[PDB]
Amino acid sequence: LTESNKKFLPFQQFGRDIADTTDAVRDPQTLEILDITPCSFGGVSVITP
Amino acid sequence: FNFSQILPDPSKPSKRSFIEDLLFNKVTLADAGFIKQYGDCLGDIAARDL
Ligand SMILES: *[C@@H]1O[C@H](CO)[C@@H](O[C@@H]2O[C@H](CO)[C@@H](O[C@@H]3O[C@H](CO[C@H]4O[C@H](CO)[C@@H](O)[C@H](O)[C@@H]4O)[C@@H](O)[C@H](O[C@H]4O[C@H](CO)[C@@H](O)[C@H](O)[C@@H]4O)[C@@H]3O)[C@H](O)[C@H]2NC(C)=O)[C@H](O)[C@H]1NC(C)=O
Ligand SMILES: *[C@@H]1O[C@H](CO)[C@@H](O)[C@H](O)[C@H]1NC(C)=O
Repeated sequence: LTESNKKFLPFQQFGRDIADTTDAVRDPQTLEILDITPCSFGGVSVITP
Repeated sequence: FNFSQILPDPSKPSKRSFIEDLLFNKVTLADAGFIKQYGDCLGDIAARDL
């Protein structure tokens, strides 16, 4: 969760991606916008003789 | 015969000719970098393109 610069309109609560997954949220206690980025992942290759 | 338009150009950082530069500029790649490396995608800015 990171601080974001998305200009949320006051009636808007969530942000959505192309695949309709949530990309940004509004914190309920403090009205601020948080970007959601998935944690670091990748492939692992083994190079051996 | 004049082959300066197809022989490599040493002034360019990559040794490509004039015609090869035109062929590379005319084809619009979506993303030819392949060097995103997950560090570019940490920041969610609208300049990030797909
Ligand atoms: C074999 O063929 C080559 C290429 O055809 C001839 O070499 C010269 O190449 C340049 C282009 O590389 C010809 O055009 C002139 O370019 C000058 C600027 O060049 C820069 O930009 C080009 C990309 O366009 C780069 O490749 C180059 O490295 C430079 O970074 C312009 O300033 C010139 O303008 C002059 O002429 C025009 C008329 O065409 C006038 O209107 C202008 O006012 C100005 O006077 C020009 O456009 C150039 O014509 C080629 N010839 C010469 C003599 O310089 C080789 O000469 C040729 N060799 C043989 C044996 O045939
Ligand atoms: C709930 O949290 C907000 C944010 O600090 C605060 O302004 C508000 O007073 C709180 N309400 C209650 C009932 O504690």
